Amino acid sequence: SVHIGAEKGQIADTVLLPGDPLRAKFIAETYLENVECYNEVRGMYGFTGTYKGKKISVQGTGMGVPSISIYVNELIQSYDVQNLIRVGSCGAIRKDVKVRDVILAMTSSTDSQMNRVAFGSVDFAPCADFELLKNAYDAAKDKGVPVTVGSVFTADQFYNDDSQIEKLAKYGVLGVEMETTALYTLAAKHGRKALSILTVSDHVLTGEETTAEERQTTFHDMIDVALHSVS
Amino acid sequence: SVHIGAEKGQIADTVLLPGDPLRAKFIAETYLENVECYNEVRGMYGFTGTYKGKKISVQGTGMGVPSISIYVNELIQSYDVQNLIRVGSCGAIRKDVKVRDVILAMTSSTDSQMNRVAFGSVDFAPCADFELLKNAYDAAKDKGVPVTVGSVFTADQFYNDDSQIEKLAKYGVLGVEMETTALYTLAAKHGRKALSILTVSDHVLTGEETTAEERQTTFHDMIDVALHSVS
Amino acid sequence: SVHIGAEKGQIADTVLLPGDPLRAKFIAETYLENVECYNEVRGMYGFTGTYKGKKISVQGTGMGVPSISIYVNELIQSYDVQNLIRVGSCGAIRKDVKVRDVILAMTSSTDSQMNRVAFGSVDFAPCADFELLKNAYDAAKDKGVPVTVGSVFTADQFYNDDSQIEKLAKYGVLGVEMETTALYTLAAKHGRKALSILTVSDHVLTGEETTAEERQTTFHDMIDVALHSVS
Amino acid sequence: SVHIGAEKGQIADTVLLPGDPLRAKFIAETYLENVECYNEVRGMYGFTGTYKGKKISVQGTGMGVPSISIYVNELIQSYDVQNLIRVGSCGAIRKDVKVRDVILAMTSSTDSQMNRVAFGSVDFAPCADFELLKNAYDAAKDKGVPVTVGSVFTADQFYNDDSQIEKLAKYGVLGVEMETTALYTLAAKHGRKALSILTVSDHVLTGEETTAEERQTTFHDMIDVALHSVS
Amino acid sequence: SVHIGAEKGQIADTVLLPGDPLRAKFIAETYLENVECYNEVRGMYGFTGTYKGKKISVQGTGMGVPSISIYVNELIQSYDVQNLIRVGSCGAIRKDVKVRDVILAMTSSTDSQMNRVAFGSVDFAPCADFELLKNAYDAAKDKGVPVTVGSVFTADQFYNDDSQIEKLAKYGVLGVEMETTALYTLAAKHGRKALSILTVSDHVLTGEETTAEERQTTFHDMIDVALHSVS
Amino acid sequence: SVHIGAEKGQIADTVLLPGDPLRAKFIAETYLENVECYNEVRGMYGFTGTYKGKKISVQGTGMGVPSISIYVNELIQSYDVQNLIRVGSCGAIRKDVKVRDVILAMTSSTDSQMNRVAFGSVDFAPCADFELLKNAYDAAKDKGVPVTVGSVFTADQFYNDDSQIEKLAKYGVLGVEMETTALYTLAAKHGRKALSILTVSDHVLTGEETTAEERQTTFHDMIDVALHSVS
Ligand SMILES: Nc1nc2c(ncn2COCCO)c(=O)[nH]1
Ligand SMILES: Nc1nc2c(ncn2COCCO)c(=O)[nH]1
Ligand SMILES: Nc1nc2c(ncn2COCCO)c(=O)[nH]1
Ligand SMILES: Nc1nc2c(ncn2COCCO)c(=O)[nH]1
Ligand SMILES: Nc1nc2c(ncn2COCCO)c(=O)[nH]1
Ligand SMILES: Nc1nc2c(ncn2COCCO)c(=O)[nH]1
Repeated sequence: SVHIGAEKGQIADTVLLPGDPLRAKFIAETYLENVECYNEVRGMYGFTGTYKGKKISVQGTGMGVPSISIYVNELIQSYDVQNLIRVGSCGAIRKDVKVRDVILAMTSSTDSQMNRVAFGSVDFAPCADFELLKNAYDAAKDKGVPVTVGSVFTADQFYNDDSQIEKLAKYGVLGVEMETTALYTLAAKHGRKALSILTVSDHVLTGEETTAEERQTTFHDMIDVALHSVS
Repeated sequence: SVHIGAEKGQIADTVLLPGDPLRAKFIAETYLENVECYNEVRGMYGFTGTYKGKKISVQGTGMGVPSISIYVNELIQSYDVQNLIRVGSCGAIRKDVKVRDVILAMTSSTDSQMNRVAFGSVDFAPCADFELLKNAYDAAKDKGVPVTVGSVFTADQFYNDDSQIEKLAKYGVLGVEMETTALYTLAAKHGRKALSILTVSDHVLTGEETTAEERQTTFHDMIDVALHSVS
Repeated sequence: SVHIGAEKGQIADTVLLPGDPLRAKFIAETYLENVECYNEVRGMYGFTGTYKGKKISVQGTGMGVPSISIYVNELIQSYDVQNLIRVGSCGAIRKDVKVRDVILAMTSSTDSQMNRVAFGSVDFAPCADFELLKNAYDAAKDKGVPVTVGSVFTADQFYNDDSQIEKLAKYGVLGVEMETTALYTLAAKHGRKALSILTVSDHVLTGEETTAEERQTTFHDMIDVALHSVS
Repeated sequence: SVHIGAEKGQIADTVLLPGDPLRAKFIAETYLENVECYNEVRGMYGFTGTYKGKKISVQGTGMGVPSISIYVNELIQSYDVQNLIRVGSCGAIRKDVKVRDVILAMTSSTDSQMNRVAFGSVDFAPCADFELLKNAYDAAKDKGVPVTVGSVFTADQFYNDDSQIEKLAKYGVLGVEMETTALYTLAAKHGRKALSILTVSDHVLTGEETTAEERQTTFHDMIDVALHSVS
Repeated sequence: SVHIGAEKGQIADTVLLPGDPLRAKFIAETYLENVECYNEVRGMYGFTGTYKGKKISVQGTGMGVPSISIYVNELIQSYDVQNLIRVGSCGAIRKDVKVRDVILAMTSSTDSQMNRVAFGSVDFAPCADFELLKNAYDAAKDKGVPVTVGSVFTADQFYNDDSQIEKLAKYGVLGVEMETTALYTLAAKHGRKALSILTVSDHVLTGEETTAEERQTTFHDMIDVALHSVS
Repeated sequence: SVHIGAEKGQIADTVLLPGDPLRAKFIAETYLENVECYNEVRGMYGFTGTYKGKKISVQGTGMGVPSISIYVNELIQSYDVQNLIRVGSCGAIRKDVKVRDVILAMTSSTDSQMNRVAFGSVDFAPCADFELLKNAYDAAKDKGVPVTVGSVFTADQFYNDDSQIEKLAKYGVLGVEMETTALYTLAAKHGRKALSILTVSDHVLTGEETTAEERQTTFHDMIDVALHSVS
């Protein structure tokens, strides 16, 4: 594949997809055994190791629809990946979305043109694979991890002068990140299973930051949910 | 309210929403006790009765985004309805969607302009209330009712010369109906809970019809799931 | 046809199209002789009778582009209907549109995506059949029924938070209803003749309601114009 | 006004609007008495004279929405013009539109973005002033001039590689020209009256040309209808 | 060609394109030797003469995308024209654009739908031919003519109630005219070379007019740059 | 700044912007003296060093409009960067674009919605800063580096099932990459100067790859042009 330097069999059936390739490294080293780095192209690291004797890969995606779309397309088309799970963060856009909440996205809205390019007059609603989502939901509930299931907004512009998050929040949308629409659309288009699990890095409308301790905790809950869900 | 002749308190917290007002009548009379018709305006019947001692209303919506939007807006704004559950049918657009399957829609795509009118450049993905959906899912599973969770397409044109259902099917979409986008968007916009449960009336791409017996069976499973889910 | 339970020959060449199927019943029983109900599917009644020895049908359409599109497509495709005449009401959006005025729509604007779905970058202007319109206009003038000829707006959302009726009014548009664009487009696409005759139920911008007596009078003028026009 | 060198009072209440300023000159000199040229700016001639003792102006518009929009805006805003009548030609796009037919446009479709710029998600249907149209229609009928009333298509591209005229024809549209949408929209926006009367210069789909004699005849019928209509 | 009455060979390889056909006449008579008028159709004059022994044509385009598109398409397709140079004016929309500045447009934004008609979801950025632009730039610099290189906005509406020039100015856009997008797109589509050289007729946001002397001077600089660039 | 860990003064006035942060490292180490890495966040390295005694930074952008938009916004807003120069590659889409050619983009087309989000009905044409472009052009010419000046296409989807590059090529567009629209728009919006210099990595329509030696050579020419241009 053009952007991933792996050899056949080096990538697992199940790939976790953080945005930050240094977080991919952190996840692999902290959570998995017998880790190998199968990719260094562009410094977008990918790794494979085991969790409870089961192979799992962790691949950085970069930020934004166009970057994740590259990695997801290649993982699917060249490495026959079956389960793709984004583990990232988002900016919460409602007060009722708590800093400790782990978010499982059922769907995502977007201002990316990717789906209008394919469908024109149709609004395509991307959809999480329900089996992955329900497993993740059960795993959170079992351990008492606070979890909220709803939708997010996949944004093209981190700094958007024409942001509609205020209106999106009133329509129930939970938070804003930069990947989910692409992940969910591309996995579905190829008959694979996808889910995004997100932590809250801040409230964008109040500007209130989540603390370092808060972030470390929710991140560990996200990774546990991601792995527990698939064991 | 302009289109519903009910008096305050006559409509329950929970409303079932068939498209066909003769099916609303059928549901109420067959499933509920102590039934009263609270609405005859336009012959779009609505009824209220009890199921296991709990009040439940059943309101016809008519067909298409514009018609359901009228009834959903009025139910919410004038009657403080909390849970809105569409019980309808759809045309299946994938072979893997079986005629006996009961569909719980996580989200819906659309060619209605309703959300571009509000959001312009944003593709708004509507979202089922997860609590209703999970309850409905558990109730199906408990009894062994075959159930599939995914997305549908809300169409403006039953006869569409420019239909994209072929492409929609390849993106994983399950079937086509005429209401869900509006229900899910309008409920979310007002902080209420919504879910669409759908049976399969045919396969639109093969033209193959589901039999009368098949339809009667799935319809009863849909109504059981709808009611069991909320008891 | 899927939504109309009639047998061949049961529907006349000329069909009147009220939105409310209880008004279809009222029109048939009050104005026609030798009436039969040819349709009860979904309670969307249709009837056929005679006026001055000439067969005339009256078919409810429901509300909104998607609902009328179903009935108009079936009437045309399955019953070879030649003349389709909407008899309905609208909310006036200009002070110069008087509560007693009967409106003959030359064309309609819309926020429905139905025509962008077919044409994309083209704004399709629907067009009344001039022969029907001129006949209706002559019949009004002959009897002194106040009549105004201009355009309307076909709306998808009865409750629209992003309504542009203020701007539409400044561009000369007379009033807002939920059907005309679909009727005019679908009739033209199949070489049939269509016209919408509308009464005024209120002024939407002043909130001022037309009285019951006012409504009964204009409704009778509309039906006379509709029938006189075609005798 | 920026593009018209006339002094107040030099332009009549009623202006005829050919596209070609040499045709404006021809119309004035051939049909009117006591003619003066009130405009030579850009060689887009305008003239004023009398017909049966009544003042009438004739102003070239140039070709395309942007050019006519300039002249129509200035005529209205700076010269208080009340009646604006386009007298031009179009390419017929249906076989049933005969080379001798004089076309009165009730409305026009377009691929110009002018109305999406103002309305976004709304398809604005422009509308002829019915009083002018009916007068023109009566004047044609009185003398036996063959006349057809329907819609046209206002095109931005005379040479359009993505032309949809084939589909437009199937929807009943009569022919294609380059002005009407702008005329009808701008007149309505300012409470003035507008009408387009068009001859047929060819059939665009068959490439068949109308002869010089044919064109001279229909042009004279158009001008008679235009003037008779307003006497 | 439909709109140009010239015979083969009558039009030069290089055509200057003023909007105003009276300015085409002025340019030819003032700057060229051995001038002949090859076109009088619609009074949109075109002329051919020599400058320093080299053939050069000057053709009026009219105003707006649709009008220039006609002339540019015909010049290219029927007369094998290789270099097309717009010499016109624009309304400056930034204070830093000085009344004496001659503008060479690298590209243009637009509210014309011409390119969305061809490309839909793509924003097509038109592009000047760099060789013409650089030659024009060198010729200005050589003589000390003040020159600014950047983009313009091609507008459909001279009187635009929804004008975005304020925002366009903040994005660096220099001024507004009515032709460039069409010229640059159509020349590129056919492998020919195009450039727009523009003077400043006013500042649209301050309403400040450039004087007659100012306009005569910049116009002469524009024509010198246009001709010097191609000798 | 959120994504860049530098301290004030650590980033130069002039920043080179490769997509690949490992190429940023390579450029800095190979071309500059007294290099320091000022950023390791997300492994998106940035470095500052000197070239001929003048400070120059080199910052990885990642791939796609959303990723570069983050880095460009932060460089401008938080580090007062004045000159931003993308040094990257593109897939050539015309045969006349030679593998050795260094491309200077005057403008870029896109299927990103970023500008429709800001402008709606306007097609915004981004524009290179001419001074940077001309300097780069002169520096190439001086040394005999083959150089082509024209436009590119900024794509959201590296794997695009609905790619229009065939049509884009016929309109003169040179090649496809994933950054330029964002760079040019965001720099202009903030009064800074931007340019994209691109090498050719392949011909996308012929699938023909450029060799390793070819790529190493053109890359060195690009970097020389980038640096020579600004000394
Ligand atoms: N677009 C956007 N994404 C955010 C914000 N806060 C956190 N994220 C999610 O990180 C980007 C995912 O790579 C924000 O304000 N805007
Ligand atoms: N649009 C559409 N809806 C369908 C079809 N089959 C079943 N439904 C769902 O019924 C309409 C919901 O009121 C079909 O072919 N098209
Ligand atoms: N959309 C809309 N339609 C109206 C209004 N008032 C009357 N009508 C017309 O009735 C709907 C046609 O079925 C209004 O305020 N909005
Ligand atoms: N766009 C277009 N207009 C035409 C055609 N034939 C005649 N007209 C009308 O003339 C243009 C009005 O100024 C054609 O083929 N296309
Ligand atoms: N659209 C527009 N064009 C202008 C303005 N001022 C000068 N021009 C350029 O003249 C039109 C080109 O034929 C203005 O305010 N608006
Ligand atoms: N979108 C796209 N970009 C390309 C291609 N080839 C090279 N590039 C440019 O690299 C992406 C810039 O980060 C291609 O086929 N498609």
